Amino acid sequence: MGVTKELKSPGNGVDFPKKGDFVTIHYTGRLTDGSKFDSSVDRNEPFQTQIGTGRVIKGWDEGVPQMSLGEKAVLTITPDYGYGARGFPPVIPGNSTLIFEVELLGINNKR
Ligand SMILES: C=CC[C@@H]1/C=C(\C)C[C@H](C)C[C@H](OC)[C@H]2O[C@@](O)(C(=O)C(=O)N3CCCC[C@H]3C(=O)O[C@H](/C(C)=C/[C@@H]3CC[C@@H](O)[C@H](OC)C3)[C@H](C)[C@@H](O)C/C1=N/NC(C)=O)[C@H](C)C[C@@H]2OC
Repeated sequence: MGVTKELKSPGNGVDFPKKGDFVTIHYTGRLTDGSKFDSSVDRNEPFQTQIGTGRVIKGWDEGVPQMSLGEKAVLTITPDYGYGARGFPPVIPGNSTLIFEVELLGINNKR
């Protein structure tokens, strides 16, 4: 529904994030017009977040637990599961579909 996932490279197929876990992710975020609005890869800084607890947009909270540890995937996120009608000024317009390349590098202490 609000997020769908295309697998690019498989993870270990065994370890999946659960609600409340902390995950480490490398990502690149783009608009559908091609604009890159952010990239942890470009700043060489893996991004850590608790998953499933609303600290990140819903598309991440729902999509990331579907990935196995080590997986590279692309999340396509509808506005309802992203920043909605307001967007995120100044970088994400209202009603933006978001495209995230995501690599699941760690779950809690597992790498
Ligand atoms: C003072 C606070 C700053 C504080 C910033 C940091 C700790 C730095 C951290 C690395 C954020 C990134 O800095 C390079 C940027 O990430 C993006 O570039 C990105 O790629 C992007 O979309 N994301 C980053 C990677 C994961 C997916 C997604 C995300 O969910 O991000 C969290 C966020 C903005 C949550 C909103 C929470 C509000 C609520 O209304 C909304 O519901 C709809 C959701 C974000 C991790 C938040 O938890 C922490 C912060 N937030 N600023 C807030 C809350 O205003 C977005 C577009 C903008 C972010 O810089 C402003």
